[PDB]
Amino acid sequence: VQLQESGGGLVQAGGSLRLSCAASAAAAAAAAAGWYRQAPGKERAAAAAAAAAAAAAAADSVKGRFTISRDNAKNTVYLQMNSLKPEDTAVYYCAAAAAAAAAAAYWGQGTQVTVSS
Amino acid sequence: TLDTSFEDAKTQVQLKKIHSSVILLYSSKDEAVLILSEARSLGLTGYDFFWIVPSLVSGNTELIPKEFPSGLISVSYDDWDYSLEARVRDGIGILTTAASSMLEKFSYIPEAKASCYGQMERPEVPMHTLHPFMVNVTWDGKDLSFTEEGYQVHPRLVVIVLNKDREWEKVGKWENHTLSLRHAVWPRYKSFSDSEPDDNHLSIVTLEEAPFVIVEDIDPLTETCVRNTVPCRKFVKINNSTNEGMNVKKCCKGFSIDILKKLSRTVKFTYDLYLVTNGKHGKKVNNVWNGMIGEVVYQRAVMAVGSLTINEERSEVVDFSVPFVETGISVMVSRQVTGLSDKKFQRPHDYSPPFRFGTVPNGSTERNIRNNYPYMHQYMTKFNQKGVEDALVSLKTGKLDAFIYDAAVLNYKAGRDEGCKLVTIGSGYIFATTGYGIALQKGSPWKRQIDLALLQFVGDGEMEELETLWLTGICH
Amino acid sequence: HVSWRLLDVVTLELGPGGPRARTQRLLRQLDAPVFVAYCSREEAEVLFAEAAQAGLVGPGHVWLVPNLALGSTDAPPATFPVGLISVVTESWRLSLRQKVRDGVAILALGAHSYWRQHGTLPAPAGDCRVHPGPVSPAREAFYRHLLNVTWEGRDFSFSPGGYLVQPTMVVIALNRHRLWEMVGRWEHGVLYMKYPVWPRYSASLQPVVDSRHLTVATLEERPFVIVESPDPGTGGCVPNTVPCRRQSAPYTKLCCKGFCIDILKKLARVVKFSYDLYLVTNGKHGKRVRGVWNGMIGEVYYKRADMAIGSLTINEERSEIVDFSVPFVETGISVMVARVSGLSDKKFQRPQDQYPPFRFGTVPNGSTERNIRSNYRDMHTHMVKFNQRSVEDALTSLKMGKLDAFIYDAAVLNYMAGKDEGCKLVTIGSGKVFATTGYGIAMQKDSHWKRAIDLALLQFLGDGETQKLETVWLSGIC
Amino acid sequence: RITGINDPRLRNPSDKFIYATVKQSSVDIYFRRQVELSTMYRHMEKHNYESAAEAIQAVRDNKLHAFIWDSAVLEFEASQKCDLVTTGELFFRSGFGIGMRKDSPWKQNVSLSILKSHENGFMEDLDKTWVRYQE
Amino acid sequence: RITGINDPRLRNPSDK
Ligand SMILES: *[C@@H]1O[C@H](CO)[C@@H](O[C@@H]2O[C@H](CO)[C@@H](O)[C@H](O)[C@H]2NC(C)=O)[C@H](O)[C@H]1NC(C)=O
Ligand SMILES: *[C@@H]1O[C@H](CO)[C@@H](O[C@@H]2O[C@H](CO)[C@@H](O)[C@H](O)[C@H]2NC(C)=O)[C@H](O)[C@H]1NC(C)=O
Ligand SMILES: *[C@@H]1O[C@H](CO)[C@@H](O)[C@H](O)[C@H]1NC(C)=O
Ligand SMILES: *[C@@H]1O[C@H](CO)[C@@H](O)[C@H](O)[C@H]1NC(C)=O
Repeated sequence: VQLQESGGGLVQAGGSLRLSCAASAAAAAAAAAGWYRQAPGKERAAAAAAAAAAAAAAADSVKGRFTISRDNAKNTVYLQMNSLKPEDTAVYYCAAAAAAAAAAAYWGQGTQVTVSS
Repeated sequence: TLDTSFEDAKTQVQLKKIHSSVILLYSSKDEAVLILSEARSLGLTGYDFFWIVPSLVSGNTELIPKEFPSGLISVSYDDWDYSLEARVRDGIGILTTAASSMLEKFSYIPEAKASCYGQMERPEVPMHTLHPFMVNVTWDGKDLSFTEEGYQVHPRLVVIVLNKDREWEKVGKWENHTLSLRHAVWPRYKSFSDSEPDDNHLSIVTLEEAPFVIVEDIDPLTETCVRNTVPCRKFVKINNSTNEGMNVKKCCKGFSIDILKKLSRTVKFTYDLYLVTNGKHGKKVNNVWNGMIGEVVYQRAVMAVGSLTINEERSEVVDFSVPFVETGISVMVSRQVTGLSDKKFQRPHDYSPPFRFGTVPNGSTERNIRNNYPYMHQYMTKFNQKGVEDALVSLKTGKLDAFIYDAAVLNYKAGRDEGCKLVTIGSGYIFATTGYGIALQKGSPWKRQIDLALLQFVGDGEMEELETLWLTGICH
Repeated sequence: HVSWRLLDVVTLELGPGGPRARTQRLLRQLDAPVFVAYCSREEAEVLFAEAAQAGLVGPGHVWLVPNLALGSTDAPPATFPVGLISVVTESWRLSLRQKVRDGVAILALGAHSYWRQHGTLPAPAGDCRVHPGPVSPAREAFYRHLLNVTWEGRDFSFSPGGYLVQPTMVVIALNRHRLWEMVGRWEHGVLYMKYPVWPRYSASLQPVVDSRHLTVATLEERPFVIVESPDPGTGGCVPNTVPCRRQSAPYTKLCCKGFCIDILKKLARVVKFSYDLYLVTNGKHGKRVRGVWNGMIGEVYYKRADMAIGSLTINEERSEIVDFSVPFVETGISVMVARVSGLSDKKFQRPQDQYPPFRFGTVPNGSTERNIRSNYRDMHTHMVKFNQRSVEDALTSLKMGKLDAFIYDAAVLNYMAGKDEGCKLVTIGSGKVFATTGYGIAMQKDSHWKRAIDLALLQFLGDGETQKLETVWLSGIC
Repeated sequence: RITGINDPRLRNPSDKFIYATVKQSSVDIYFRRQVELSTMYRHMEKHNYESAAEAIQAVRDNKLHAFIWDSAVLEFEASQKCDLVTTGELFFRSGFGIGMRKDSPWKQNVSLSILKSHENGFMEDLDKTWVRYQE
Repeated sequence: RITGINDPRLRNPSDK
């Protein structure tokens, strides 16, 4: 499978954005969708997740700034992010795992989000 | 079987008398619409059920009728990607080549009938037919040989499903007597809408360890393993990381896995297993987690079983159930000290040359050991053992002198051993008594039920029986 | 107390007029051997007619209705399928004069208890037109004192609700001749019944015995079977026991427990058959006095039962008439002595020396008695002066010294020494076993049940639980 | 260590004692009809002999440690031969019987003959002749 | 000579 991420740009601090990752598949009900962040000099970090059952987990680090949502009808997961801070400058990535497959870690090209004065 | 002649709810009476998951039926297309319509009323079209149909049911069409549940398994011949011209060309070759073989073999002329048979059929009767020469045909890369009954032995069967858009989509192929499938595990997608609870089918993560959980390769007699054992999809890191990496099915057994098999016979679970990827248990370093504890906090699996230790840090982020087996930490030595206060452990400045500790790093005890007094652990930093079996032989040879690890496994290893040369200090002396249990996601409604059911088996005298089989005593 | 699996609940409109189809189609969409229904007389008529129309009134089903139905209690209406069960209070068959006398007696006894407390009759308060009266303590005390009466072989204790408690009623049913008759009583929280089984009726007067419900016989013996009276803890006896009746019309309800009872209970589930257990009347195992066979063998030969579980030794004489299954335990003839080198020993072979006058066992009417009489005439003749009261009196006499040796079955004696006062033992042991045989299950000649039960019991014995039952019920200390 | 069937020395595989039976026998199907003894079944299926007296000679030749078989045959062989010991006591009881094709015209007389033999008792006399007194 | 789970002295009761 292959995905595609988009939605980045330059936005002043305190602003908002709508990132999005999408993929093609006939079974789209059952995939974990996760967001990963990797800044220069730091290891890759988890940001937000969505489960198959329909539960939401938010990381405590930047808790409350953004929100996750998934559409069962249309194969796309888009991340609504609000109250931007300079600490969030990184390239966000989307991924899936399980329901078959192998070699399970899937990474898009990357979308860079820039927060600055 | 059902009598369509009584086309009323009397059929629903016989139909209501079966409770199971996978239902297989063999009927005509028209009756298929009615019978599936009746089931949707009663509720057999639910999310927990699987329907299997032969080829003849709706195979020869592209326009599906209504009342068929979204999600259906059929093996048909429809040959999505094949063309009639391709089939005709093969059929033409069957005609010409087989007749060519018979005609050229004996200069045989295929004498035709003067007309359609009113009278002139009889003289051609003694003429030998093509049956001896039409049974075997070649070419086109397929043994198209027929049989007595007229069915091929090298067909082109395919398996196909009903997708979300009510458009049939190919799944797997059958060739040379094998089941090649584009899907490793079942997709489990819903039926027709307006009915979708979808709150079941838990996933479980487990580690291969001491006799709690044991892994084994699949037996090759039937590409499976004997009953009373649960399959589990172990991941691999590929061969030299060149490419691919195959999710290989290999069933696994042990103690901790057995308890849930009996447990899920009274709570009605459906489960799949896949083992760990990285690390052994876990550690909270740089404000991030990895391991089964890391897996649960990021919702990788609702449940989590196996060798898991209850502790202060672990319960801070994830909830735990009531423990069922008591344990703690202990020390193992070959064949001369009292314990954690012994003066020997206090300082290595004694007259005798220093001795060593096992103390497997990246574990549960090490974090607990750091908590109370540090100077011992920095001594342990110099010498760190690896694995379990590698540690015990090193003690036996004399590379180490005082192995520290949890007691629930050291008692086992000393038991099933050779000569009973290794023992634990004192009469089963224990420090920091602790229990083993099953951890679940925070705030899940499973909490009350999983707790109550687990406690019930303890009362029924089942833990003793299961303990005896996988906790034997040779030195006892 | 018990699981009580419930199938479903249905409510339907039972008006005098309307479209029947909705209820008619639904009612036929049911499957259950037992029905309970609550409705009025006209509703009873219409529902029962509809059910009779849509085939639910055959011999397979049973109906239960409360006392609100059944109306007159003296006029039997039509369309009622025979076998209806209901519960009504006592004195239903009495006369109106009896009832009015009962009421007069109740009020008179109330007054009789009253005048002692206050000295005179309560003041009669009556005024149709005026209608005065707040709460009056005197009449309230009279009403209080009226609530408990006695005598006339009954009781009437009223609750705060206007109904009596601790009642005495009778179960009623429709007989085969369209007539009401008594079935079961109920006194102080225990229940009885006129019949041990529910008959059920065909279209004609002749009932259908049908399949299953095999009749099984047994008798009291060593711990294979034990008879215990019910305990007042639950007005009966707990599970792990099966009710058993001592046949002889009236019967007292006992419940029997033991080894054979356990094996029968285990067997019942797999082959899925029904059973009723009842004791033997004449007793004393089996014998042949001019073809008059008593006991369990007599019961099964004259086609009065289907099986005879319990102690029974397969030999030549018995097997000629009645078919048997495979054995499940080992047994034979053994010898018991106080704390001899086989049967052919001169002590038992030559009873002519007067200095060691020995003694024997030989409980009469016994399986081994026939063998010992048939094989050795001298021993049978010289065994006349032998203790014969029970498997209990022989032990006491041996512990006393009134006899010298004891001969009986093996599986019971070897257990009897298991838990005894001190340690009384036998000779060499299982090495001294004569005419080795086993216990078995008797069955009527030429029945498929014989083969089915035999194969099932072989499978069970191959499983290995027999050792578990043996160690549960056949272990001793010495 | 030799005792009844409870010890870990027999419950778990070990090279100190090697167990085997005769292939295609009742013991094979007995040990193949229990999920709880799969490891023992596989260990037995690893290697086994097809013989009666040859295995006795082999164990008498110190090649085999021990093996399991029927009661009467083993008990007679032990006492009749030299330097033999019966290990423990029976664990699974069973009997010997004459077998005939289903629905045969001989079921009736056979049983009565056998019980007549039991009653007369010269079957015990044959037992005395053959397995009682080795002189 | 008493076994808690099951012993002849305790599984079968007597005057002692
Ligand atoms: C019915 O119950 C009442 C209880 O009040 C009994 O009546 C009283 O019993 C007490 C017992 O001490 C007497 O002292 C009173 O004189 C009685 N009257 C009152 C004040 O209730 C009554 O006796 C009971 N039934 C019987 C068997 O008499
Ligand atoms: C065997 O059972 C029969 C039937 O109950 C008993 O019958 C007695 O037989 C003796 C003579 O053998 C008579 O004197 C008695 O009158 C019979 N009746 C009773 C009640 O004893 C008999 O006691 C039992 N034993 C024997 C040896 O026959
Ligand atoms: C144990 O910790 C060390 C710390 O450097 C690490 O290098 C190693 O990979 C760890 N082993 C595990 C987690 O199995
Ligand atoms: C059993 O023996 C009798 C003896 O006369 C004879 O009828 C036959 O050999 C056998 N009968 C049956 C029914 O097997």
